[PDB]
Amino acid sequence: SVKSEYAEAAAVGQEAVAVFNTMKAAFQNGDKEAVAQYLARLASLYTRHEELLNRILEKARREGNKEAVTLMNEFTATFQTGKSIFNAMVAAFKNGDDDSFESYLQALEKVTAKGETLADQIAKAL
Ligand SMILES: NS(=O)(=O)c1ccc(F)cc1
Repeated sequence: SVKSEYAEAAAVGQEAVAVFNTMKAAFQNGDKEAVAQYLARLASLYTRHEELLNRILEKARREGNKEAVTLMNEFTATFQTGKSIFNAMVAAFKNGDDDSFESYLQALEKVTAKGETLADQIAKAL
C-alpha cells in the first residue's frame, strides 16, 4: 500500500539521519576523507527519498486523498528547503569553507527537526 511505501520512505529518511550524524562527527574531527564519502552517500539517500516521496504524493493524488495531498505538498516543499541547504553544504565542503559548512549543517538540522511533526502526520493520513 501507499502506507507501506511511506514506511519504506521513512526508513530511507532515517538512514540519512544516521549517516548525517556520523558525518557531523567526522567533520568535527577533521576527517575530510570520511566526510567526502558520507556526503556522497547522503546525496544518493536524499535522491532516493525524494523519488519515494514523489511517488507517494502522486499516488495520494490519484487516490483523491485530499488531506494526505495537502500534507505531502507541504512536506515536499520543506524537503526541498533541506535539499538546497544540503547542496550549499556540499559546495562549502568543496570550497574548503568550514564556517559555511558549520552554518549549513546546523540549519539543515533545524529544518529537519521542524519537519518531523508533519512527517508523523502524513503516516496517519495516507
Ligand atoms: N532537510 S531534509 O528534508 O532532510 C533534506 C536534506 C537534504 C536533501 F538533499 C533533501 C532533503
